[PDB]
Amino acid sequence: LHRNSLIVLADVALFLALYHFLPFEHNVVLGISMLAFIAVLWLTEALHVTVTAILVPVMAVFFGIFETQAALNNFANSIIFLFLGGFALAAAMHHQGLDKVIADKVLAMAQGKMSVAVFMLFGVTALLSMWISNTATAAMMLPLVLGVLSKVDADKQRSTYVFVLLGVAYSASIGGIATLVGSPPNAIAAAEVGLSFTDWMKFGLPTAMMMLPMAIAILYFLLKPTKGKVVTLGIFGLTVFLWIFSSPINAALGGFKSFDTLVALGAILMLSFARVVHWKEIQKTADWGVLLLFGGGLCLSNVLKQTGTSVFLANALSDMVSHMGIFVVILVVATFVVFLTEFASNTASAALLIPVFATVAEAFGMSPVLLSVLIAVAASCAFMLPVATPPNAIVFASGHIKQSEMMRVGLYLNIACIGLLTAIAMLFWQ
Amino acid sequence: HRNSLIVLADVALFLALYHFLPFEHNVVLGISMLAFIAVLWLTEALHVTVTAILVPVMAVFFGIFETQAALNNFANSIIFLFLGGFALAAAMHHQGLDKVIADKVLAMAQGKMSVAVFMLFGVTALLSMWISNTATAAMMLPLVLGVLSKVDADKQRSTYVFVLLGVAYSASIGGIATLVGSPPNAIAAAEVGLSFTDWMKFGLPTAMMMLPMAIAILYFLLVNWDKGKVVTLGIFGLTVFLWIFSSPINAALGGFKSFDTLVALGAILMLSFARVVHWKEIQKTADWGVLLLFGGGLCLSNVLKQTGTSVFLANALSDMVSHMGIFVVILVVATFVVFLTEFASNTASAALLIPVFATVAEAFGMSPVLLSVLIAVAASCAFMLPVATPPNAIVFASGHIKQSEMMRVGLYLNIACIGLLTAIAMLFWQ
Ligand SMILES: CCCCCCCCCO[C@@H]1O[C@H](CO)[C@@H](O)[C@H](O)[C@H]1O
Ligand SMILES: CCCCCCCCCO[C@@H]1O[C@H](CO)[C@@H](O)[C@H](O)[C@H]1O
Ligand code: NA
Ligand code: NA
Repeated sequence: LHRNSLIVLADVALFLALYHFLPFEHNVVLGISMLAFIAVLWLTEALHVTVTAILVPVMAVFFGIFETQAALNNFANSIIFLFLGGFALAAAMHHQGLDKVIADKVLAMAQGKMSVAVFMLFGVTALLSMWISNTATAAMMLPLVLGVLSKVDADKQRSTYVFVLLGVAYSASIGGIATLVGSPPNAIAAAEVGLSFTDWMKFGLPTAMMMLPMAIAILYFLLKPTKGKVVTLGIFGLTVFLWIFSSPINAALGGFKSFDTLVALGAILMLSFARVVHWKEIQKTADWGVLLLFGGGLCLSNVLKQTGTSVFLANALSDMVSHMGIFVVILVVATFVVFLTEFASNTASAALLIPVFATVAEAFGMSPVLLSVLIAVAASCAFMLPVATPPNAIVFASGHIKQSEMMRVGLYLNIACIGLLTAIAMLFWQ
Repeated sequence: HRNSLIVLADVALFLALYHFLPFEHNVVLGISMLAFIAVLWLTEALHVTVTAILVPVMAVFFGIFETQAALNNFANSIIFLFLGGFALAAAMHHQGLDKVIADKVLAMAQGKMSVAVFMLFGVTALLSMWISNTATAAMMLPLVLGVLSKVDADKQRSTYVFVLLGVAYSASIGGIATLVGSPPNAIAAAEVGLSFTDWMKFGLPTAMMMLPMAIAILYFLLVNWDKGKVVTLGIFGLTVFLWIFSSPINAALGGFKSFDTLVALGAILMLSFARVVHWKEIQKTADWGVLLLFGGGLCLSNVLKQTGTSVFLANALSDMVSHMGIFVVILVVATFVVFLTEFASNTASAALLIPVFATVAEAFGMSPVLLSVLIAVAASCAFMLPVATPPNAIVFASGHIKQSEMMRVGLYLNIACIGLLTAIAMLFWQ
């Protein structure tokens, strides 16, 4: 506060302002004033991300857009649960100390000292993050990353943090795509368009395994150089096997309608029956307010719809768009890759935009998928400043940080991103 | 290997029932499931929350429901109202509104002891109606063991008699009386469609009789601040004003459909707008596994209704009860309040029994309410051995040698109530 406290107030004014004049049509007035109002709180963060989320539904309902239980049922949506057991799988894989060994194992696999070790770290960050979490994975990775440079002290110069520490934060964010879980933007794409685990994986996984080298290499030239729980490991693999091949498997049992969730809910089940994780540790590791957030953004979408806003937008958007894209259109949306670097919460960014862009592509009768993936894949591309995203913050503390060296470097990457994404987006468009 | 084996038995029992039960199919499933489930919730070999996730998963694999529609139960509007509760308390604790209400009421008795212990009971009950029990208990403990210091005596009771039981029990009696804390009361209102103000119509005057009674039978047998936490109290009061008056307010609006959920939800706003409590705190405070349990439990009441196991059981007991009750029923249903207690688990108990009793009572052409209320209130009547409830299990340090002492003192209490619930419940027959 009082900043945040007033901003809300400013935003209430903004709403009342739009709501009361903005003549248009009443139910579009609603959608817009609401759209804008929520557009603010989630950008910045004037309230907490999760609060505004819980704000969304009560604002439908009152205003009569929905009825309480229907507005609420948004939270029960299946991807949320897919995500929930994503968390569970991590939580277990942590508390049994599986990740600890992975790094200890792959790092030490580097044999001697430094040279290769650094890159090892990068991969293990990306691989590990694929599954666990960005910040979490970055945080955990950081202390091992300091250990690798000790006799590597180097008042001169860049290796200690610039590169390796900065590399890590970046790897942490890159393999954050590549899997529907996590980070949460992927989840929110998936919720919106109804992607399967492997559906999303088809896109991210490769985009990730290119953007990674591209990033580290860009990074390189602008700097440089100098135990019984296998059950967990196995339960992990089966759950992931079940996810990839979900299609034939589900096909082959009949049904099943959102298999990937049952596969996931199926993990927490086998994990807790196998006695390899306690629910306390699930409940802690689980970010309950992202799951809450998912539903917020789902409710938003249905608001944009019932209200008529999502169609109105596309109407007004029409003449303009028919002239430009899709190649200019996706260059341009992919240019909100620059936009997760300013106040982000890539989550809250994704939370805001995907509903808007997917549900307009719907009144144009194209697939909400392309934009919805891209927007989400772009939001994870946040580099160039702490913060967000937090892995940046994580690395920014301690040894020879930069603050303008992030700034420089993150610019050449963020661009080779906006380029690389536009590139791929175009290919899958064939 | 303990628990895991109990699980195997539970699976062995299921396969038995599934293959050998001689009725239709849907009933074979329904019964089969009501059994395996019940076995797992009573005991707890799975945890609980794990069990609750299981309800939906079976239900969709046996085709009873489709994935979402099953999952949609998790988002029922009462879970949110209970989340509401959790934040209201997340806040009043974070601020110290609990300690203050406690300290200032307690110390108010000036000269110590006699008035001061009874001071303690009223406070613990007040603090419970809103916050929690386990929470409210562990909080009262130190404050209790301090109040009794000057008498450290091996002579004798006055800790293990009036203090620690009178404390632990006051938590539980205050457990009732409001929809928020502990969960059974929610579970009931959840299934039979009760408002905050309805459930108090019963629960409150029930906990007011009951506290003195638990205190009487327990006798004859066995600095301060005030900071800006004042706003919290204002918010709290206001929330409780709308909750009480929800009825005439709502209709002076129209709708609104689950107004009390809105009211609760709005509380989460007012609180976090007033910069009085963070999400970090609401999240750490809330018991997500209960919220989760709430839903999966609901999924189960729905499994009964559908598979027609509800009328199976209803028709099954048709002769026994039609010539038996009602009186005998309620006396009997209540007297299963000796249940909890042994092997206990006050929540998980009510989580099995309400769906069951509620949905039969419907099958009989009877308002679900009265029974389901009774079952919850009863569910909180845990005295004699710990656990459950945990309040019991808390107060064991020091005069904890009580052991039998509880068992003894508690037996009268248990029965005392078997008469009391049966009285009120019959008078409520109007
Ligand atoms: C926490 C925020 C509380 C906001 C409550 C404001 C409610 C105002 C009602 O709007 C209504 O919308 C309808 C269309 O949907 C119109 O038909 C109707 O004429 C109009 O009255
Ligand atoms: C993680 C625990 C979940 C495991 C549950 C597996 C249940 C599969 C059985 O389905 C049932 O089989 C019958 C024939 O065999 C069919 O007639 C019927 O349609 C169908 O209801
Ligand atoms: Na991640
Ligand atoms: Na309580």
